[PDB]
Amino acid sequence: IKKLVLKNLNNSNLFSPVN
Amino acid sequence: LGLHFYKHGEPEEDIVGLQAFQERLNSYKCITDTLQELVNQSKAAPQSPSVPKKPGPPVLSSDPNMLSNEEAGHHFEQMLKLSQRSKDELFSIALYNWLIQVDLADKLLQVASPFLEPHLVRMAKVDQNRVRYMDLLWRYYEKNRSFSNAARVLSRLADMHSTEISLQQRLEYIARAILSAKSSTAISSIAADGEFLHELEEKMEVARIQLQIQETLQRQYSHHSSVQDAVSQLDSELMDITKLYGEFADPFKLAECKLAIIHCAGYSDPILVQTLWQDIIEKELSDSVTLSSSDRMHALSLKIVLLGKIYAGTPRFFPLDFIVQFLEQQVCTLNWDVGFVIQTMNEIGVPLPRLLEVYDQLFKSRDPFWNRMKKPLHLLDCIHVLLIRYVENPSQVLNCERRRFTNLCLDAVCGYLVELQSMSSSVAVQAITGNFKSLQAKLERLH
Amino acid sequence: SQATLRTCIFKHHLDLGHNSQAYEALTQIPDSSRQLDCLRQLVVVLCERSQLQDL
Amino acid sequence: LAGEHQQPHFPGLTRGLVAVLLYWDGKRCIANSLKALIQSRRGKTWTLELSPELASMTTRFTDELMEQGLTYKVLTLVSQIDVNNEFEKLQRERGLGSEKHRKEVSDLIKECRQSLAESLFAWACQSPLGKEDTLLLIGHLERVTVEANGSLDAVNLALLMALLYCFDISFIEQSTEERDDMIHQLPLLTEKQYIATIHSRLQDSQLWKLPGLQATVRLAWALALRGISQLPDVTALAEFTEADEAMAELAIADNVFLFLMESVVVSEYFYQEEFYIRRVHNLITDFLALMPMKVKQLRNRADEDARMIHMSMQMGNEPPISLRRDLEHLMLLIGE
Repeated sequence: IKKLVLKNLNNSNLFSPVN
Repeated sequence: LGLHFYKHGEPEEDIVGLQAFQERLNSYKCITDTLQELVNQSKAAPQSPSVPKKPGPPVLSSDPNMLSNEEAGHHFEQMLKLSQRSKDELFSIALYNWLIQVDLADKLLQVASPFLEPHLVRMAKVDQNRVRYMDLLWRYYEKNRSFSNAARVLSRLADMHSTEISLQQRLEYIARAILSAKSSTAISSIAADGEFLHELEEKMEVARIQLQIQETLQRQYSHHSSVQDAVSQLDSELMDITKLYGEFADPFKLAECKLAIIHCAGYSDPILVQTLWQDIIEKELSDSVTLSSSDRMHALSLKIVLLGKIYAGTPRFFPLDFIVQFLEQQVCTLNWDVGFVIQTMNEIGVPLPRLLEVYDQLFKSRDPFWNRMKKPLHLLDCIHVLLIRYVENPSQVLNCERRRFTNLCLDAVCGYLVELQSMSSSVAVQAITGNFKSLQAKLERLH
Repeated sequence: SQATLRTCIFKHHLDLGHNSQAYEALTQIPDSSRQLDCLRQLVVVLCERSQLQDL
Repeated sequence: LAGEHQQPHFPGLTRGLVAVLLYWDGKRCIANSLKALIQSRRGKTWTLELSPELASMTTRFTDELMEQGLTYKVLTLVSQIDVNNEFEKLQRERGLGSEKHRKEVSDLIKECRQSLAESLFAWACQSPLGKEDTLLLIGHLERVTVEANGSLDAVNLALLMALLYCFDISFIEQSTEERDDMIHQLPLLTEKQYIATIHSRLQDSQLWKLPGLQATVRLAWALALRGISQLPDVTALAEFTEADEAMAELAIADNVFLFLMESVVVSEYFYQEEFYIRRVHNLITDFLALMPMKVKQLRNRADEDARMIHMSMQMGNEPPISLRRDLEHLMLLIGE
């Protein structure tokens, strides 16, 4: 899709293992 | 019965059609496994001669019944060109499956048989490797010149499923869908194959941004675990710009990708667009600092010529007048060529009359920058190179507009000669007064 | 500075159509070169507005 | 079954004799369709007022036939199809009916040869033939022979005129506003290899079966080089244009003006095509305009051979058989 949405309030941490 | 069974659905109730289908396949097996024998013999590595464990002549340590790679390849091609004389449609299907199972894919794409399109149009709904049959089906439609069908199957590798070998294969499919849709519209100007063509060329730049992210995780972060998670997610779909920012380019903090992502997707125009073109220019100026001015000119030209060939079609996203002022303020600082910004805008394809309207108004601003940098003449040297480039290639203006433009160029050259002849008469003001009168004395013949 | 300023005053009066204000701003020019070159705006702008009585 | 259904339209024939007509009319329908799909291209010599979409569809579709080696196929069919060989096949198996049926089959076979040769003419007028196609067309014309009257047939006349239009440049003296996009559409200006191979094959000391046909092609090439040497930037081809008076002297030496009169202009088909008349008009007016020193050399010679004939007749001797009538032939050619 060519519409951006910022949503910093909920991100996966991409400097961590998964739970 | 084995061909009836196949044509209705391969159904579990028809044990008799299933038995006939099996006993046809059992009979075809003596063909497949003999073609397999000849392909395994011709795919075999040639044996390096074992050092003779007694002195003498070389012993031919092969059975005289053995075939060479050339004989096995000849007999394979000759036996394939016996099988290709069959009438049997279920044998044709078995031979198609075997040609896929031995990766003889272009030799499947050498069987000019009416059973092949219906077979791929079964398998692309039924095998879990559904992808390989849409791949063979667009390659079949392209090779048979049905480019409108090839485009509408390459769509059905972006829009419907894939598996592939890396995200760089998606960029073959998109570039070849673009080629198929440009081939379709050049053959028949149906709006839908030119409407889907813009959707493909937008998908192409989102997929380039997805690759700039995926490789940059490999090039910067590949000693962390969830780069494997993220690179394989960036391999498995074609992502929207919300994912590519919020899930990938922000958590990995890829400013290089954040910048590219927000260069496209429906955002607020002048102020933010102008910042992104400064960030793109000052990054390619930063990271090229190791190279000479000629090479850095060429790198920044290639960047702004590439991105300009996208966004100059949509002038909200390409603020020409600001990009020209900022590139000339950089040339004026870095001591690059006066022909540079004129070359870059000409090689984008910016209309030369509108390109003159920019330098004309930038000069008439009388901006304190050119004065501060001790080059208060610079934009007149730009206007001279721009107008000499027009004069000695007049094809750069349309054959109707050119007589409106030779007025405007003489009117403006007279203006710049009034300005120059008010200045303190230094050797530069004398030389540029000579250059503009030499330009006048060519424009006076262009009319 | 009198030659550059009066060339500007001539030009922008002529651009607006303040043609008599432009014409005295042109005759007040002390630089003889600009007094020929400003006429080469004036005669064109009067012809190509059909202002032929002014001309 | 088509010959059985069409049998009532051919009263007194059998479905087999009608099937022989339908086979050659089926070929004729392809050849006339090909000719019309070429005549409806965009190009340099006429415009059938066709819509810009139709005229780009026909152009593209027929480019996609030229990529497939169209010229080679056409010249192969025009040299394999002969009325005598096909009449022998049909006569053995009794596929020749009445005098009308023999006329119908004789003419359907000629329409097949003719619309095939005219397909290369209609191509060459609108867009010149490629390097190897032009060498194939030369490689056919090398092998031609005249009819029992001294003329070319309509088929090798059309193939000569196709080669003469591949060597037309005269429109560059006439158009001023489309001129540069018409210049990019010339292998004569863009391909230094096109000139290098064609010039060599015409400079060859190999006599063709018809030396006057070779002479006609040598004259057209000499005048093409003489147009090219008056275009401003063409410094890259000077090593071929310095041969212009030499290729013209060879064409005059091979009796070009006599062959243009007796083998070309005398053919009843030369006066059935406006674009043949226009091209032979240019081939003479461009010789008179672009080579006026050759025209003067021809006069000085004719004024000397006239003195030789006057002196032989005053001595009571016959005029020497080895005198060169080059100007008498040119003036009779203009007259005819």
